[PDB]
Amino acid sequence: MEYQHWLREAISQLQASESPRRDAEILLEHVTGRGRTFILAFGETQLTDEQCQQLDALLTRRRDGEPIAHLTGVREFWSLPLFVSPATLIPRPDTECLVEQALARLPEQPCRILDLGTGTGAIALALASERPDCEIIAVDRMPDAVSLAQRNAQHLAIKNIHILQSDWFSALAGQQFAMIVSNPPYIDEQDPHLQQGDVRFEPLTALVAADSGMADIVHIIEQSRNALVSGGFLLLEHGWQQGEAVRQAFILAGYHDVETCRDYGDNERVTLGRYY
Amino acid sequence: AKLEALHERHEEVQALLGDAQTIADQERFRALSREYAQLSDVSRCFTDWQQVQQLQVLLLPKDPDDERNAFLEVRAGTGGDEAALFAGDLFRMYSRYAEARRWRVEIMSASEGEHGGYKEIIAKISGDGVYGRLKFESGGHRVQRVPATESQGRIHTSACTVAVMPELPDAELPDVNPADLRIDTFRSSGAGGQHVNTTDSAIRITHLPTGIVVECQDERSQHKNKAKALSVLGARIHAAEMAKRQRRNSDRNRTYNFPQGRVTDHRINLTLYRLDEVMEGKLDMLIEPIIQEHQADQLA
Ligand SMILES: Nc1ncnc2c1ncn2[C@@H]1O[C@H](CSCC[C@H](N)C(=O)O)[C@@H](O)[C@H]1O
Repeated sequence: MEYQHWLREAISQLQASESPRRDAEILLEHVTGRGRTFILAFGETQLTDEQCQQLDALLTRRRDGEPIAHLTGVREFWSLPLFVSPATLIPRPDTECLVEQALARLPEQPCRILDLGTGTGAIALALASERPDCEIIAVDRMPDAVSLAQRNAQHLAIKNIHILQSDWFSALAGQQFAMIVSNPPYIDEQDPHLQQGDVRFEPLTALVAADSGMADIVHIIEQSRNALVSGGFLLLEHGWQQGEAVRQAFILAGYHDVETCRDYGDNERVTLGRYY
Repeated sequence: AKLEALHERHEEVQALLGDAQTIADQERFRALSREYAQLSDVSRCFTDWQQVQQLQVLLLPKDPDDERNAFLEVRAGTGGDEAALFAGDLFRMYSRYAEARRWRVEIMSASEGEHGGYKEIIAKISGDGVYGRLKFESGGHRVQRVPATESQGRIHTSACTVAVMPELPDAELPDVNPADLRIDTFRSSGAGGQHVNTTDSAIRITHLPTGIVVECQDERSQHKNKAKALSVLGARIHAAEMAKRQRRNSDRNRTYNFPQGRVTDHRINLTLYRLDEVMEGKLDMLIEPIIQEHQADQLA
């Protein structure tokens, strides 16, 4: 069959998507290993049988809603290539913001950073990348997340990062970092989003927090205290609506210099405080 | 008796330079030495019109960005969804051409035709001597075809616009980005973060001052699209202090008529009965001429 043909076909039976052509083009690229432009400039190309069959399986999934990054297994974050899997979350663009705000605060002097619920290793990696003079430490509860994280770390060649498997701080028993970053689960067990989107195929282990999606964020700002160096920062990502909320637990818990930066979707994504 | 004035200056400067190049010298003997490598061809000729088709020395009107890589975008205008459809054709034609001579063509933003085309589409072509070779392609391109969405067979005139900026070493960019710019999101709205996950990220950047607008979207990291966008804003900026400079080859540049199969560069009164060829990637039976042409203009 023809690249141009397949693309035409798939896009059809893929209308329920928010980006059919793209979904299409990506898949076709993935299988054939030819870029977007090629596919566009040369739709006369035939597909070897395999390709057509391989393209087929992946397509069914995607009709059942399975995320694209789940099908191709990769995701870029901070211009850094991360392997992802339904073992954790697919690193989001807004999360890049957390990282941005955290890069400023970081002390001009080499230091140690902690990443709670690192997941794929997104945040931790991007940082240990920017600050090769700092020792970051990413921990995760699910044992599989720990591995994807280590797998990325290897593939990426970043060595000033260290992955562990604690439940928030258990394994950290006795350490204090300059800055503590964390995008924990902050979705309500029953937010209508869980209902729709690729987010149907993502784990609750990483999606749902308790107390109406606020359980973890708080338990962390609480814990974080006993682990931050003098005036070190603690910054968390949260839901678009948990703006004022998170701000308070931050003040109530006793955090100096509270603040709430906004991402490019002009939502409220990162809340950052300090401590003494 | 006028241009010879030039030679009797160069032949002079070369002689002058060929000397310093024989004294105890280090450092930037590079800049100076290189000049010699230049004044040498121009000089070797004058020293003959004197020692003697006297090949009119065309070695005088220098150029700049010519070799730099280039950004190229196709915009849809006049005509219904017909035009965006030709945005496609045009863009293929270029990429089909950029490949024939192994250039790196890479998209950085696309606008799916409301029915199968491109409102926008902007590639980043790469290879040596790019800009100085597609610049002329800037301007307006007009089609007169008989749409497949028509059977009565009457031709339909639609048109597209084409911008062909230059690739500035992003390692040269003027860090034109304090707070003097507004980085926005395509998402007409959204909850973002965890709640939703789309297959690709789209950024947008507006230059508060000059008001320039740039945007991008692909399956990659936001970090990348943005930074990618920063590079196009720059090329878009430098594309102002060039259009500032006042036959200086939308302004109908060409017209592509299929019932006739002809293509015509209004700009140089050249019409060729080779539309097939031009649509498949043969843009040299056109770029070449408008080139020698833009040449003679300079030879005055
Ligand atoms: N007690 C706990 N300790 C460590 N990680 C935990 C945890 N409870 C939940 N998590 C982790 O919380 C993460 C939420 S999603 C974090 C994703 C990450 N920012 C990215 O961009 O990929 C999941 O990886 C989940 O395994």
